[PDB]
Amino acid sequence: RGSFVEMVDNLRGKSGQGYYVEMTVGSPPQTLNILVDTGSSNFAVGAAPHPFLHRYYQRQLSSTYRDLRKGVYVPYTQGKWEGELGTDLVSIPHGPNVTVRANIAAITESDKFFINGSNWEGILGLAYAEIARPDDSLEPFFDSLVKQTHVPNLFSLQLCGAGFPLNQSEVLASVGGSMIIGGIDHSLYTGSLWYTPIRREWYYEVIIVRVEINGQDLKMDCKEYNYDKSIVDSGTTNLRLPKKVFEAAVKSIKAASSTEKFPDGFWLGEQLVCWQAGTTPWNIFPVISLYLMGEVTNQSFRITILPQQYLRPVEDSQDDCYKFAISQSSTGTVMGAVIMEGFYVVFDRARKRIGFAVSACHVHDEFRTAAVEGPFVTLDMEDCGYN
Ligand SMILES: CCCN(CCC)C(=O)c1cc(C)cc(C(=O)N[C@@H](Cc2cc(F)cc(F)c2)[C@H](O)[C@H]2CN(C(=O)c3ccccc3)CCN2)c1
Repeated sequence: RGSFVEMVDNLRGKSGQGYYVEMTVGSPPQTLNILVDTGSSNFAVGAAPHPFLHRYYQRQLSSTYRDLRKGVYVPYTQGKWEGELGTDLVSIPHGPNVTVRANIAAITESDKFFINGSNWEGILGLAYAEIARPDDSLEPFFDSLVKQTHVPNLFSLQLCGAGFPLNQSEVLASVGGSMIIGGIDHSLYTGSLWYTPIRREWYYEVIIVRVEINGQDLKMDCKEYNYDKSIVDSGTTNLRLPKKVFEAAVKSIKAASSTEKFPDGFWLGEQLVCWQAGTTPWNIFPVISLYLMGEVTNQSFRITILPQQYLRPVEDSQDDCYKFAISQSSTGTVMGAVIMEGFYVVFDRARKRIGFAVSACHVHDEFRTAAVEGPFVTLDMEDCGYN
């Protein structure tokens, strides 16, 4: 049974532009769409005009606004923003029926942060205080929510990829998934939930113990898979892999899909590939299994993703087109939005663990489905973690 009906279907968006939830800030409430980001820890909103924003937070209109008299600078891999710290009353209309006083970074300047047509005006960093900017004394939103209310210290995400392109009007009208705050809604998944420990509380860090491409072991020292860390990040589109793992994975994926030759630009994640309407050769592309450390000593489980997850639908014509949504990383493994689209992901902060189950909305075909299976006997899994 599904017990959180008020929060089911509260997300919109897509992997390439991010998934967002509606929130309100201030008194009277100012409605804004907010990017759900498990890869950062600041709550920040556009607070000044920007060409890609059609609304922004107006602090002078909020009776409950409190100025913290301090600036904040947040650089990300490519995008960045700077703003002014303050606090205000915050609510989530399709969330728990509570109002909390939270820190808000009012974005005054930004560069390649806001995305044209994404429909979001701010970001909700759901990770831990350790990585909050300027420092860990800036309480993240979720920490404030749990401290001020009876909301349990857990949230879960079901990101729903459509499996095809959504134009501007379609993406605004479509249900992009669910963020269940304080619980697990059992209607959002099939099979069982398997848990992996959160290695450390900064990013949502996990440990990958084995990798397979169509059942074939990538056969790398497991430390390579987590070099320098492995994280679950809804604020990044792609599955990102450490340089050496990416080189081994692409070589194996190419070998598995060898009946069709794709250009270098495709494997670099830059160029789209197209097939006549309905003819995408899903069967030629391999499944990818990531084995994760289990909660029981010497036990692991695996999550299996299809090309329907790692090939991101893009519009070109009546052709079905995609980009390869696996990228090289110099900052460790990133289980991005395309991977999370295959699963219902439980961020169980209370029990320092992350759960995975097959998503009720994952894209698949009549021959193969995503999977979450276990247990497997795995030795010396602690050695897989990088120091
Ligand atoms: C999601 C839509 C598509 N899209 C963005 C538009 C192309 C991408 O796929 C995309 C591609 C790449 C390459 C990177 C990122 C990215 O930086 N995402 C952040 C959120 C975000 C979402 C946005 F929409 C726009 C942003 F500017 C920022 C996460 O919080 C990171 C930030 N981190 C670091 O920078 C870091 C700090 C220290 C060390 C290493 C890394 C920590 C991990 N978590 C996103």
